[PDB]
Amino acid sequence: QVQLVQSGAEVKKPGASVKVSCKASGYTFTSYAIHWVRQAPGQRLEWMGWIKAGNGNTRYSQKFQDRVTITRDTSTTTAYMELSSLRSEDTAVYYCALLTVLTPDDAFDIWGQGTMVTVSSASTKGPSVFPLAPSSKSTSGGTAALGCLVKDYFPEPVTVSWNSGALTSGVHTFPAVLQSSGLYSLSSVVTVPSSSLGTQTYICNVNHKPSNTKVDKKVEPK
Amino acid sequence: DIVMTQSPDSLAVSLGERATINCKSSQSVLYSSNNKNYLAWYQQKPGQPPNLLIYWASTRQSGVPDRFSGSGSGTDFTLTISSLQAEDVAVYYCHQYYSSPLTFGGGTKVEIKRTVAAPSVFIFPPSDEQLKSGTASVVCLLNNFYPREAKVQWKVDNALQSGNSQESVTEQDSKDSTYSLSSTLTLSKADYEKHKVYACEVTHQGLSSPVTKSFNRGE
Amino acid sequence: NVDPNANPNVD
Repeated sequence: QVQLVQSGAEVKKPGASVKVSCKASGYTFTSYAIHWVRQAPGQRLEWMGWIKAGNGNTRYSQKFQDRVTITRDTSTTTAYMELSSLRSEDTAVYYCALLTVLTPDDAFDIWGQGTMVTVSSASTKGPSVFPLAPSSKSTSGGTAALGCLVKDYFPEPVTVSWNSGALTSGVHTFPAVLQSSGLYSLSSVVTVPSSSLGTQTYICNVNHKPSNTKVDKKVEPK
Repeated sequence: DIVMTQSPDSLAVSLGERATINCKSSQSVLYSSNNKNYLAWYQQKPGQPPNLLIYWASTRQSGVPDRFSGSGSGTDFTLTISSLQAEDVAVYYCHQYYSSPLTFGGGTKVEIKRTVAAPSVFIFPPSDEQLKSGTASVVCLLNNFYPREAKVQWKVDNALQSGNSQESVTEQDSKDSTYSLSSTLTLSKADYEKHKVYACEVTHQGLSSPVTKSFNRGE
Repeated sequence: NVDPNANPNVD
């Protein structure tokens, strides 16, 4: 029950500002300092700053002093990070974390799930979702493959779940590819018993927050 | 800034074998007053946030398996996984909290070497729905293979295709240590309707000859 | 010379 829940992925134009939230829960909020760390794609973790959730004092990295502001709302047990004058280079995953609460008895370290922020001039586009239906050409040796093709969206990320999260085993959601059009595309697939295609129901749940798009697609045989 | 440098950037070792990761810091992170190294090790499994493994250079976080251990002092530190398990697929980062700003190493990606496994191959014709939109995507799925190297060629009516397909490979699976791969051939509807036979041909170390899955458009 | 305010969560 101790956890940090961050706000959802966002897209912004260069020069704009973004504000990410970190809802804390399960411990006494004012006791510990909340840090903000960013992870640029294919790169290391970059510390941005921390705020003491009690007295609200802050410390920022010199790399980000100019244009980061870290605040906290004691009544809602929430911490916020605002990055302004955004540039395309600021495209990254932003994490809030209780980094290394080190005491004699315990060590306590908790991270939020991350918030992907894309800074781009390109237009936002929600995906088209198509079934990858099981048939004789995707069934072999008692196993059937099926999936959903999530085509032509921008920016990342799309999240894919199956059966509202009840189906996770055997699921492969592939890394997106960049199409020549500048839009992304991916597939999510799952292998299941071919014998149970007649009795089981498979629904891919696709969510693209930047375009506020949500699609549930039932994937049926043939 | 205390710069953190990890070595190697990547390593592959077999299941059950020892994996060692190195980290060097610009300055010493050993505090003379309490003789403690202000250094931690984090694990980041695919798609998940970092997870604390070691702190004070050599103290295991509660719940971390005993096979993870940390050693070193001053500027030189090591993370050792004594017997690598499938679930240890991750990027590992060293971290210093001796001075501001806090800094992290560049990360080391750990791959598991398991037994050779040939891919299962599946193919999906375009959906009737996508054909209405005017495009045809043909998806070839290569499931649960190891090692990662695999070659996929497309043939339309036995003619080798070039320049109309894209591939994507998964991260290594945390349970069976395999990869999967998708190759998608994209045509216009009008181009799709010019040909009958669509085929995906797969080459992999675990196969003695190529495996082909194919379908006739309209069946 | 440790900086105690690098991470106030470290005792």
